[PDB]
Amino acid sequence: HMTIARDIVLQESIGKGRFGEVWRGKWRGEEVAVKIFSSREERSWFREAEIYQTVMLRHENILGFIAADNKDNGTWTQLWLVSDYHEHGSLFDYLNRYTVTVEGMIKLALSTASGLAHLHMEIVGTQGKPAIAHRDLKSKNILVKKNGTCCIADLGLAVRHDSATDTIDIAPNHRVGTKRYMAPEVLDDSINMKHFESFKRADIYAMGLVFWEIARRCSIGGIHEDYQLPYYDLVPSDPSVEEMRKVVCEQKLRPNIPNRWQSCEALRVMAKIMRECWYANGAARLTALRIKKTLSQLSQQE
Repeated sequence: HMTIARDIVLQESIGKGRFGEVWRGKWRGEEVAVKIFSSREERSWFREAEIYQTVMLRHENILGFIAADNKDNGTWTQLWLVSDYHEHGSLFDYLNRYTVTVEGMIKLALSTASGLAHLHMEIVGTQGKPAIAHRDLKSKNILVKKNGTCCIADLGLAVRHDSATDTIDIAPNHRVGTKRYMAPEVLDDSINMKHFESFKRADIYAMGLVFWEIARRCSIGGIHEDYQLPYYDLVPSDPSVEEMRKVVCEQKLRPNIPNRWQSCEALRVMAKIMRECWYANGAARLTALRIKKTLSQLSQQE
């Protein structure tokens, strides 16, 4: 009765992650997303399977994991990660295609903050959930569901915390994620990687960048900005750590907050959240839980 690779038929190439190619597959007539790794990418596949199997991880704003499996075609073995399929694809894809209403924007931002607060939060008890930091949050790693809410995906680079010792389950390497979204402390290598809270704080900075991407697409009276990645105005399309560091750490620039975002309460609340995610010092940033509380209060109002 469980979903297994032998019962899935691949239908369409739908992209790729850091490692592994993504396909839309069919399981008993239902669409599922399948990420395929080769035998030499076993460590990447195993780590992502391990994060997704974390006790008590499931949440409406975390990509639904189905299975980790192997499939031998008779010549070579493929290593599979099967998850829920979301037709809209990433938040990046969605924001390029559409503009959103004030309601649409709040739904996207609130669901992203809710997923991150869940990832970040330790759940104590017999079926306890460790606190987890993503390390590669970006609009391309967040998917949009049919109901217009987000779920966080691409958890392969995540780190898990053991609170009783204050130790991380792996020996993290420096600058693993997407250069454009790296926090200032990551870009200049000053981050204390023995401190789990430092990873949560770096995720918040990246979530602020994602909120900026969403707000640009919030159309009020037919007025909105065109889709852009953060720092589109300051760095090349595939920026180096050095190009990012010069902008983010040395010149201390952040994405521009348009004047038209001061003319709407929801856009003023979003812009204030962004500023409060973007401090150079991670200890000064808002927590995911505080952002969730703020956006929950704003959705209740709107």
